[PDB]
Amino acid sequence: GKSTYKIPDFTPYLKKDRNTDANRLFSYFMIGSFGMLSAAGAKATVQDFLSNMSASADVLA
Amino acid sequence: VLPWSIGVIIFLLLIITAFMGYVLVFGQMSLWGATVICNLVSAIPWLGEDIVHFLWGGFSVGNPTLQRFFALHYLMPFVLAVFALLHLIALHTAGSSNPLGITSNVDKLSMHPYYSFKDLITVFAFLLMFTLFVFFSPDKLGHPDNYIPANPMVTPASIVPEWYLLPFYAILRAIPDKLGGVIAMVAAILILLILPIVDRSIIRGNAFKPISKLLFGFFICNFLLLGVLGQVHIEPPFIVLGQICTIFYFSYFLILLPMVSTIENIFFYIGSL
Amino acid sequence: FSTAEAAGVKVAAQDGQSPISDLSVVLRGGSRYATVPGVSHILEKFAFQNTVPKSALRFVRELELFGGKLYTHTTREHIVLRTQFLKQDLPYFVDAFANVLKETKFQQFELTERVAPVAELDLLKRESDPAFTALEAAHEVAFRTGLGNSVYAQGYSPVTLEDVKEFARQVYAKQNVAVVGNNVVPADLQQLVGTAFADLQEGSKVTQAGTTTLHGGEARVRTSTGNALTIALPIAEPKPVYHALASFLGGPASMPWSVGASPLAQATVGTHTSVKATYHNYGDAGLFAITIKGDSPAEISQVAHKAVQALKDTGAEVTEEQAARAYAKSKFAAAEAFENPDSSASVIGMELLSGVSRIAPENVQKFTPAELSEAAAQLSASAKPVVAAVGQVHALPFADEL
Amino acid sequence: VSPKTRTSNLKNGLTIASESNPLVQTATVGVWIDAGSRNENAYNNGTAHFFEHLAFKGTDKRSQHQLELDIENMGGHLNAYTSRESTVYYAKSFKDDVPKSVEILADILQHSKLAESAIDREREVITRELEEVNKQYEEVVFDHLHATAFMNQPLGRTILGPRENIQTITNTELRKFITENYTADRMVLVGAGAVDHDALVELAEKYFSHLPSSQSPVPLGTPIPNFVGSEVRLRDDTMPVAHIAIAVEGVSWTSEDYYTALVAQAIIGNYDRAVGTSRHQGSRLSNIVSENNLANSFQSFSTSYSDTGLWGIYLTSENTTQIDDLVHFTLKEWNRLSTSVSNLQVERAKSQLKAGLLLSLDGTTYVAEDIGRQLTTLGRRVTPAEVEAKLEAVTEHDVRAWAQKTLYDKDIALVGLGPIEGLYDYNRIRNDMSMMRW
Amino acid sequence: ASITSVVKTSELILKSPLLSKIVVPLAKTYVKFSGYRQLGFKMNDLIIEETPNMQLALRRLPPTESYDRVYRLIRATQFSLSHKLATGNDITKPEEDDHYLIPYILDVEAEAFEKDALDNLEVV
Amino acid sequence: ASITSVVKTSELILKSPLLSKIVVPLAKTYVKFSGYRQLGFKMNDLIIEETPNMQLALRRLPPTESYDRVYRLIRATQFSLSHKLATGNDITKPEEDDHYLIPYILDVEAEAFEKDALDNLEVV
Amino acid sequence: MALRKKNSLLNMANSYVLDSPQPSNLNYFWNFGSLLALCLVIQLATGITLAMHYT
Ligand code: HEM
Ligand code: HEM
Ligand SMILES: CCCCCCCCCCCCO[C@@H]1O[C@H](CO)[C@@H](O[C@H]2O[C@H](CO)[C@@H](O)[C@H](O)[C@H]2O)[C@H](O)[C@H]1O
Ligand SMILES: CCCCCCCCCCCCO[C@@H]1O[C@H](CO)[C@@H](O[C@H]2O[C@H](CO)[C@@H](O)[C@H](O)[C@H]2O)[C@H](O)[C@H]1O
Repeated sequence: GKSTYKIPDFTPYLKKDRNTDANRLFSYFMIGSFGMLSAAGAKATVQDFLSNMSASADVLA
Repeated sequence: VLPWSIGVIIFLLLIITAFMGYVLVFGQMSLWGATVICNLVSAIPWLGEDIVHFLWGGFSVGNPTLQRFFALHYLMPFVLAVFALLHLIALHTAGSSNPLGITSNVDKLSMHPYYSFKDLITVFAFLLMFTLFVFFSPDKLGHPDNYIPANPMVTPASIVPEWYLLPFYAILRAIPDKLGGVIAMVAAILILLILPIVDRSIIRGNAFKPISKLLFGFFICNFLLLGVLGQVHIEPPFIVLGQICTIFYFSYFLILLPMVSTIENIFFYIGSL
Repeated sequence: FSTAEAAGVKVAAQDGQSPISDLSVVLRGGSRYATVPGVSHILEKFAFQNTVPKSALRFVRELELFGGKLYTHTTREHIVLRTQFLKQDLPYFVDAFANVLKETKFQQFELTERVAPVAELDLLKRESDPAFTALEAAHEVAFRTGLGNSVYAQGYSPVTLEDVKEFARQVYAKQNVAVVGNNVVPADLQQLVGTAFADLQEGSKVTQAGTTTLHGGEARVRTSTGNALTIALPIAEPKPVYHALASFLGGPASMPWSVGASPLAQATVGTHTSVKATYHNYGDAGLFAITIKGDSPAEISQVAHKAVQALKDTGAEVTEEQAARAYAKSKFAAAEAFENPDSSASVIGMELLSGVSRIAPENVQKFTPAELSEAAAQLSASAKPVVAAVGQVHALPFADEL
Repeated sequence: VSPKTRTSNLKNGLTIASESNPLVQTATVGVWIDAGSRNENAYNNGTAHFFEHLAFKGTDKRSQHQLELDIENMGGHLNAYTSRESTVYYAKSFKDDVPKSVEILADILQHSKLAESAIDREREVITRELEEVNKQYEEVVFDHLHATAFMNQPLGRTILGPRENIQTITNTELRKFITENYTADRMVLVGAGAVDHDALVELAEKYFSHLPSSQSPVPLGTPIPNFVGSEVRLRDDTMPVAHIAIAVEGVSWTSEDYYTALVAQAIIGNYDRAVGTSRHQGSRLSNIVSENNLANSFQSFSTSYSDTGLWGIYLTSENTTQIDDLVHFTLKEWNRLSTSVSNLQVERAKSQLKAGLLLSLDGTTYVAEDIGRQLTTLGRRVTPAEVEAKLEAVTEHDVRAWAQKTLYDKDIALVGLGPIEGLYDYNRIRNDMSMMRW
Repeated sequence: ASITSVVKTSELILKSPLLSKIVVPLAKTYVKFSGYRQLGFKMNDLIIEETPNMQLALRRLPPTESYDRVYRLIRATQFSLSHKLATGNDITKPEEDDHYLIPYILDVEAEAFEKDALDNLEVV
Repeated sequence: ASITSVVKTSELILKSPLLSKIVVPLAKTYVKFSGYRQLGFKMNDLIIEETPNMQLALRRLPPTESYDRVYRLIRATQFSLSHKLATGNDITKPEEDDHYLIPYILDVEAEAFEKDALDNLEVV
Repeated sequence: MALRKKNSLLNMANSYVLDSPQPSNLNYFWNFGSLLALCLVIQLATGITLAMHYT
């Protein structure tokens, strides 16, 4: 309301175990999973898509 | 350094663009040029043959290759325009250099109207040369064999690239190894990227450097001779001459320019004391 | 401090039981000797620039390896260059001072890019305090030249490389240099100075251009950054009693959250103002000053009246209690000044360079109430009062009002 | 080699510690107390600082005026300061004025009046202090830094306390505070300069013998802080200089990493454009900052408490469009403590610190402050030989291991004051706590 | 290459009697054929300036030397665009071809190189 | 449309008894349904400011009014991104919805429009 | 200065995709711009590929 040294209430959001390795590791697991599926999705996409340039079925026949 | 380095890529894109466009005619030189140039990729170790079949879309140059070259030939000029714009934006930080090699920050002119009107002179000179070829001698720079339809059976007497690729072809022939020759040929273009390092001069450019000017003259004439040797038959004595010219080409970057530029530095300093 | 001589240079050292040594070169090159205004400040800032044996860069990088520190300041009397290091690294520091005095390359780019900008930041930081400005202005009015020269380099009068090089030619000479070593073995310092400063010019004693003349007057420095007022009284015969009188009149509190029991401290009650009486002995003249700063020009004016009254009241009668309080506060001030390395160096520097024997804190004279009141009486009845006002000068007092 | 610190105890458990210097003529005696604002709760926050004001407002014998006079007659001065974990009350005097000064200190600590009239008078003075700290930007920045790093915890509270408490602090709660906290087992009587130890112990037996002992005497410097990665922005476009502090949770006094954190701090070091030598310093950050004019100054710090600490940097800059670069380059120098530091930087910082820790003690007040701090945080004065050995034990592997667990990819507490529009949001600052190339 | 390099190598040659006997006459002819004097330049006007070190050295030139350099560059640019050569007093005579900039760049580089060395010091 | 236009037309309506009787109640409900008060805005905070005239009017606001406007905009932006509404004292009460900016913009526009007129004067 | 700001080419990308200052309250309807860029990229990739096989 007036004093700027009285931090507003963040208790509804604060985690108690915020400084722990487990805490960070969980968020990096989510980031990592997302990076993993993006890598696997990119690989699948690139491989299937670029295969159009390999000899078509009529040519292989 | 940055506009120059992007420039080297522009030059590679222009080569690829022109090579693919030449295939599109599907005359004898189109087919056989595509065959021999695309087979250089077979030299890539382990995967080379697989890559060639992938590029061709089959087991030899044929319809799949021609249709993909059309699509890429249409695309590549747009990529080239983007890189041409990039090298100008990179240049804009320093501005154009000038023939004296000094700063021009002391004395600038607006691009328009001065260089607009000076560009018109060379535009009209260019259009005169264009007119003489296009209207009076339209086939002077071409190969008659490209007016024969592609025939995979008959091999033309001599399979050569278009004239502007001939120096790189001479460099490739000079190395006996297939992979060696491909590397040398690519290195001949990529070595332009080291000029910023091997030029040790404290002065920009050759206007005031008599020895550098002589060396540059020999370098340029050697590059023209390599061009000529690219279209001779593989016969004596052109085989050895091609090897000597190739050594000269590379030694300009690796030995002569570093040495001459070092010595000229010392001559400027001692000579003006 | 055992005073001796090593190769024509006066060396004073006092051994101690600490891992920390302070070595100071004191130069007779303060602002009263300044050839052109501000040159002594510029020369001070040009210490530890590029020398011929060692660049400024190399010096700083090596000083960091010894964990040494460097302190320089300019007074009206001296330039002081002090280094603080571990005892064992003494030879390095002696040699560094030798390089500065013998072989400083005074290069124009150092002056433009390094020395003058730092000198300008130095002054701007000092002037943030309006009381500093007021006391500087008061010396300028009181003495005009010599002691009245500015200590610091100012923008209105630029110092050139030729100015600084000429001044250094005079100052950096055996006749103007004293070495003071705190917690330095005296025999070891003499041996090192004797080898390092042997090839320093002999030169001649730097002198004040002209005799010290006293003047009264007013200075009205209009700023927008705080308010202050100095009431100075130039002294033609500097006497040690004025130290006792300065400490008696006092001004600062001896206790947190208090006003204090000193007459000048009691003059500030009901105001957010501070006061400090100071006495400056310069050998041949002196200045007794009372400086008052505050945020309100009205309050400063109010205190200024009470301050001059306090001085008059003192001239009337001092009690025995008050005279003893003056002796105690003055002995203490003497002791802490001889402890503080900055002031210590200049004290022995004055003894060595002039011949003014130091007064040990234990030998500080006790002044009777008669002697104190007599000293205050002379000041209240001065023919040449100086008043420097800083800030909202239209609202600050004038000399004739006081 | 400095004289030995002598240490004695009384029966109540008051420690007396002294370091004599026969070369000086002044002496600093005082009382270091292992107590401060952190010992208050939320309701009496501000009490410790309030008491400091009243300690000089009169005792059962000497009135306010008599107190003033007695000290004036001594010749020296008295000084006091209250911090989060420590309170100090000392007296600088002449050699032979030491018995007077011990007597006055003993009086103001044990026998202070705390008269309702004086409580009421100071209650306005302290209320005015709330609106004038506002000017001391470094203190504003550090107080917000503690408030956010230790959000809703005792270390997070200010020393002055809230306006609300200032209006409601009674003589009862003042008396309660000093009775609970100012006990003999928490106090050290320190003398430095021209003091005799045996004389000081006698003066302690005369004046501090009727001090209460605490019921459960823990050792000196005995304490759980849960650091919050967070930011406070106090944007003020009218200020010309930005003040920024960035910190991570650091080390306590008795951490095994205490010296490692000091060495790491020395690798970054300090910088000030106003000092002539600063453009030539070896620190990489110093070189970046000075070459590019990114800052007026920066100061690395490693603040310790009994059970936690803050390690970080305080920056000031007028370069308001390149604050981003200043913060970027600072945090990339911290990254290098994890990824790149070798024996080159570590041995250079050790050299600089071996001297620095000794150089700091250059007067009797500094010596007394060193004896008092060390006795109330560690329980003993650590000899320079032990300190030289602990510094020598720091290797480059220790620094890298410490930075990888303390700095690398960790949350920061960040405070910006002034024209800080160019300071990016929390994520972009915190993303510089790691390097994607590593 | 750095000016420092060029100056040091030149000094090695100028020391050696044999070397100087063969190199100095060559260097003088080189300078004559170079032809920069025919545009009214001094040798140091040609040194590449788009470098931090060179920008710093140029900022340290005395104002007079700096104003004269600006005029020589403008004058040479005007000869270049006109395809003319200097005549008369505009031609730089050998005695006017002074190394006005070399001492400044050598000082800038001395510091730059010492900084690099000292950034790699190892406490022994 | 110009603020001047809006203000003049509004004054014509407020004059006419009949018109005000039917328009004022509509305008009050409009403002209630508009819902800008529920983000703690005052009406004038919504006026487009990216014009020379409005930039000039904003520069003429008294410092306190200007600081308070900045806070209302920041606070409203935080409600918008959070998908929350103001509660309690953050809601603008009808008595707080003052036309703090209208007098400034009307003065700026008065001059701008007089300048346009006078640029087209014809000496008779 | 950071390379992304100092280098003119990097700085152009930087100005549009990285340091570009955005309002803090754009809602999901501000996402169609990047979806349109995605459609344009898919159409270029698939279209150029179809051109390699189309007559
Ligand atoms: C499509 C091809 C290209 C176009 C349209 C193009 C266009 C231009 C233009 C308009 C300029 C500025 C004016 C001028 O100096 O002529 C320029 C400068 C430059 N270009 Fe190119 N260019 C192209 C290819 C290249 C290539 C292949 C290189 C290098 C291998 C290159 C390197 C440069 C350099 C270094 C400059 C700066 C020269 C200077 O002013 O000193 N460009 N280019
Ligand atoms: C904005 C980008 C584009 C849009 C909206 C677009 C739209 C379309 C549409 C509607 C068709 C008819 C598709 C069908 O029903 O079969 C089509 C066909 C085609 N487009 Fe595009 N196109 C785009 C870009 C391109 C590009 C860049 C190419 C490059 C050549 C291209 C090549 C083709 C080809 C070859 C076909 C015919 C084969 C087919 O029908 O699939 N398109 N396009
Ligand atoms: C920089 C990127 C590196 C180079 C990229 C590689 C380009 C092309 C390589 C692989 C493309 C062909 O590789 C081939 O892919 C197709 C899927 O696409 C796979 O085929 C598999 O799935 C397809 C449909 O998804 C089925 O019809 C098939 O019966 C099954 O075997 C083959 O198992 C794999 O051998
Ligand atoms: C969207 C894909 C990413 C590629 C980037 C898009 C290409 C378009 C870029 C070229 C257009 C010129 O873009 C222009 O660049 C400069 C600097 O780069 C920007 O300039 C902006 O950023 C720089 C620093 O980041 C500041 O000096 C400047 O004050 C600010 O206005 C302009 O606001 C932008 O309009």
